[PDB]
Amino acid sequence: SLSSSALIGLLVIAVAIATVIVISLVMLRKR
Repeated sequence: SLSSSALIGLLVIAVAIATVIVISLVMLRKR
């Protein structure tokens, strides 16, 4: 019942987007 180690590749993306949030504001400065 949903037991694939591949889930690691999906989790890394979640956090990969978080770091983009803090940078999102920096974009408004160069926009």
